[PDB]
Amino acid sequence: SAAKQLVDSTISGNKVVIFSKTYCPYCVKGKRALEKFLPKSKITAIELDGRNDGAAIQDYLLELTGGRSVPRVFIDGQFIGGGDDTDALARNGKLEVMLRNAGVLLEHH
Ligand SMILES: N[C@@H](CCC(=O)N[C@@H](CS)C(=O)NCC(=O)O)C(=O)O
Repeated sequence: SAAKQLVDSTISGNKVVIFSKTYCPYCVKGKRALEKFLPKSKITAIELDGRNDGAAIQDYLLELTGGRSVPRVFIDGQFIGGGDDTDALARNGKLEVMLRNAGVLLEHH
């Protein structure tokens, strides 16, 4: 399907992806967590309240990840969870490890 192809191609073609809705505070929280390490222009935020086929994309996200809710965050193709999860991973060091492994974050000393 178009929705499946969109999601698969997006997460395999972009290192940091957040499927989002503009109005959702969990999406905002996930974005702010990622922005501690990366600029906005390196975060691929797909707004499913803007896309006409947003519901179809959420349906595929249920198939791929186990849930439909936004956000759904992917690092180098790996689903890492929603907004609370992404914020927790930012705080606990694991997000940085994933971003460095993905080649989009340098060590800074
Ligand atoms: N605890 C979840 C909450 C996510 C959530 O429930 N988001 C709402 C929007 S505030 C949602 O997806 N609603 C259903 C929908 O938009 O389909 C997280 O951390 O991401």
